[PDB]
Amino acid sequence: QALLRQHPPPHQEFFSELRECAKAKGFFIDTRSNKTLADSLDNANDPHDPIVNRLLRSMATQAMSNALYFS
RNA sequence: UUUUUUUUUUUUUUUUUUUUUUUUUUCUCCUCUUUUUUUUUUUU
Repeated sequence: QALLRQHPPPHQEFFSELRECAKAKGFFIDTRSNKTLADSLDNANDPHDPIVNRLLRSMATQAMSNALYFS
């Protein structure tokens, strides 16, 4: 008896086009764990432009799952 | 030196009654365009 808040893991398909565009300018990423997701993200820092990080994490933020309550 | 007479303002009053807002039409009718539908997160 309580009420908790979950984020069940995502699946590859919202990542597919993401990976595509990562596979368009340089960056190699992989999808096996939120640890290595976040790591292989935060390193990629395109030198001659600022928008890249914002934009990439924002399409990443169009990918993922939901947060809903349960007893 | 000029007398006498020719009516006037309809009579009547001591009758019972058990309803009720309104009121009566007008037909079927092509909604145009990046999408699956996004979604955690924190500061109110």
